[PDB]
Amino acid sequence: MRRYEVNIVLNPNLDQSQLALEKEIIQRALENYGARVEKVEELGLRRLAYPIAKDPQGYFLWYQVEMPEDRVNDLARELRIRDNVRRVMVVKSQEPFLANA
Amino acid sequence: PITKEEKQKVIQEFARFPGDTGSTEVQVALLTLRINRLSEHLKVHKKDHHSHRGLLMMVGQRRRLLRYLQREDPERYRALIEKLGIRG
Amino acid sequence: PSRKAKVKATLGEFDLRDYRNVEVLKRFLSETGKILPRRRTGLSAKEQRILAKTIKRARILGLLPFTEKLVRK
Amino acid sequence: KRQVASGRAYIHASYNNTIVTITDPDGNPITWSSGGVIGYKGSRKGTPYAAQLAALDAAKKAMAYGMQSVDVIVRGTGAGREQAIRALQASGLQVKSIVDDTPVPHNGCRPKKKFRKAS
RNA sequence: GUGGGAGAGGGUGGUGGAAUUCCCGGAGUAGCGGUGAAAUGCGCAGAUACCGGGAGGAACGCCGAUGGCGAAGGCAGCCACCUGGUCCACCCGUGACGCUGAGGCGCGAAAGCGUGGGGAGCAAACCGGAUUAGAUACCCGGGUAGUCCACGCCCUAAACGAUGCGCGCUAGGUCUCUGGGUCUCCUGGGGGCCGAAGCUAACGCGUUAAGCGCGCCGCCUGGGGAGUACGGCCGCAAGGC
Ligand SMILES: [K+]
Ligand SMILES: [K+]
Ligand SMILES: [K+]
Ligand SMILES: [K+]
Ligand SMILES: [K+]
Ligand SMILES: [K+]
Ligand SMILES: [K+]
Ligand SMILES: [K+]
Ligand SMILES: [K+]
Ligand SMILES: [K+]
Ligand SMILES: [K+]
Ligand SMILES: [K+]
Ligand SMILES: [Mg+2]
Ligand SMILES: [Mg+2]
Ligand SMILES: [Mg+2]
Ligand SMILES: [Mg+2]
Ligand SMILES: [Mg+2]
Ligand SMILES: [Mg+2]
Ligand SMILES: [Mg+2]
Ligand SMILES: [Mg+2]
Ligand SMILES: [Mg+2]
Ligand SMILES: [Mg+2]
Ligand SMILES: [Mg+2]
Ligand SMILES: [Mg+2]
Ligand SMILES: [Mg+2]
Ligand SMILES: [Mg+2]
Ligand SMILES: [Mg+2]
Ligand SMILES: [Mg+2]
Ligand SMILES: [Mg+2]
Ligand SMILES: [Mg+2]
Ligand SMILES: [Mg+2]
Ligand SMILES: [Mg+2]
Ligand SMILES: [Mg+2]
Ligand SMILES: [Mg+2]
Ligand SMILES: [Mg+2]
Ligand SMILES: [Mg+2]
Ligand SMILES: [Mg+2]
Ligand SMILES: [Mg+2]
Ligand SMILES: [Mg+2]
Ligand SMILES: [Mg+2]
Ligand SMILES: [Mg+2]
Ligand SMILES: [Mg+2]
Ligand SMILES: [Mg+2]
Ligand SMILES: [Mg+2]
Ligand SMILES: [Mg+2]
Ligand SMILES: [Mg+2]
Ligand SMILES: [Mg+2]
Ligand SMILES: [Mg+2]
Repeated sequence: MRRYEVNIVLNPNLDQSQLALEKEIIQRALENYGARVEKVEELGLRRLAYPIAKDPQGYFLWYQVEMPEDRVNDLARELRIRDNVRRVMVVKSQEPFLANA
Repeated sequence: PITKEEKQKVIQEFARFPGDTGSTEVQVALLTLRINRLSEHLKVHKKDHHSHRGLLMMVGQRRRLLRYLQREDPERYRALIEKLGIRG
Repeated sequence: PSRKAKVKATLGEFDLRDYRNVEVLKRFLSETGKILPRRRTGLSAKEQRILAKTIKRARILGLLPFTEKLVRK
Repeated sequence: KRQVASGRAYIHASYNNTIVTITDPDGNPITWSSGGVIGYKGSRKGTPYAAQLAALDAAKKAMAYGMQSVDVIVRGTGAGREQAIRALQASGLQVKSIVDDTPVPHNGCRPKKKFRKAS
């Protein structure tokens, strides 16, 4: 067990319904592997710095889950299967390194 | 890797007495743990030569200690080998 | 000579490890989406190092740019 | 004939020639010129003068389509790169803004033996 | 042992953006390219310049350092997993268990070799254009092996600090990376510069010694012939010792 951060950027053109199905599959997978959502920050959509998948925006998802290391790579590989899932960035959580504080 | 508990387990399982952390036996045990864990790693990544340098060093560090033990208490020696299941 | 104000001084407390605060990270990139030098970021080697890491993360997410077009001239 | 009145002016400078391509607001070329498009044939094409003419030539060819103002995009570091700018400014066409956008890799292909060394 | 730390140390998988090339579409027209000057070359079967889409390979801009890591070779996008070394604090445990290391074994840049794959860019050879007294060259247009991946070989080098490893001892100053502390500064590990004593043929070295000492290994003994011949060992070969 280790604490990670599953970042996910989704298709900025999903209707309240579409957003939901994809967003659940995310929930579905997280379980099948051994994740445990401690918190989420559906920041929603923002203007990308460069066009990703031909769009100037992306719908952002965040999670401070905890799971079994030997699966992190496998799970991430899974989330990516979806076509509305255009980004999967998983990161080992870290102690905030302040500065100029 | 090797977690505190795992580590702590073997230590206890080998301390010559409560509190014994750095005895020849404890060391050889601990070393054997690493050597083995590492040995398995190499069976997989046969190309990780650098790590293999380390393996080589431990195997040697172990020989050194065991050699010492066997010259000081040939008994605890046979005992430790038996437990750890070393030698040939 | 790398004059003017340093990016660190011109700012408050922040988490150099937070690869999502575009508002603050965005400050360490030049006019072009390039990562600013210590001379300019006013950071310590150790800090500067951590920055580069998070910035690179922000870029891959799309939050920050990899490069921008030079304006004026 | 097509009337555009506003578009882009791409200046492709290099140490061997200057070459201006004027396009619509979508990048589609309307007209273009270069050191060779004018008299110059040898090394006189990389001359800043060549640039000037070549640039001016394009500006006129553009005026014809009603072109009145344009955004400049500069690529390359040849001589007369700054001359093509200067030229366009004094070309009737209103220069809305300059912008250098020379491509640079983040290190992809081994350069020709002629372009090798760093630090 | 316990608690902390920095790192391009290694291996595996995945992944991101820039650029080159090719292909598709648009728009567009007479050149582009290249040089000291040119020409070969490419372009009206429409190139160059410009915009949009796609495929593919290789390398990672800024950060970036005078920086860091590694025993050496060497190591640089980002993420995860597997894994080596190492520094510091606490003085907790063993109780000289240490140092060196012929032979052996392993690692070992590039080029090269085998089998299979890949192949964008670059490019021995080679095909051409120039230059020249000539030009089996430098400059220019092309281009095969190769450069990349897997597995197995090869074992070399200005494999360099041209400085074997370990330990103790002998002023300081200054910049720096990384850690601890009562945090001007003190203390430890690493990276530089200048310098006490001393050393050195000199240049220079100078707590990162080339100083003062002890331990162990390797090596030298004028130049050419020659890293050749012979023999042995190794390698598929090239060839290595
Ligand atoms: K021609
Ligand atoms: K360095
Ligand atoms: K480690
Ligand atoms: K071949
Ligand atoms: K290689
Ligand atoms: K080999
Ligand atoms: K400190
Ligand atoms: K002297
Ligand atoms: K000198
Ligand atoms: K022989
Ligand atoms: K043979
Ligand atoms: K050989
Ligand atoms: Mg020319
Ligand atoms: Mg520790
Ligand atoms: Mg590394
Ligand atoms: Mg591309
Ligand atoms: Mg076309
Ligand atoms: Mg022709
Ligand atoms: Mg025709
Ligand atoms: Mg054709
Ligand atoms: Mg082209
Ligand atoms: Mg294109
Ligand atoms: Mg291809
Ligand atoms: Mg070193
Ligand atoms: Mg480790
Ligand atoms: Mg004690
Ligand atoms: Mg005692
Ligand atoms: Mg030894
Ligand atoms: Mg080799
Ligand atoms: Mg090679
Ligand atoms: Mg081969
Ligand atoms: Mg082949
Ligand atoms: Mg070529
Ligand atoms: Mg001739
Ligand atoms: Mg050539
Ligand atoms: Mg050297
Ligand atoms: Mg010093
Ligand atoms: Mg020091
Ligand atoms: Mg220091
Ligand atoms: Mg250094
Ligand atoms: Mg003196
Ligand atoms: Mg000195
Ligand atoms: Mg000494
Ligand atoms: Mg010899
Ligand atoms: Mg002789
Ligand atoms: Mg003689
Ligand atoms: Mg000789
Ligand atoms: Mg030889």
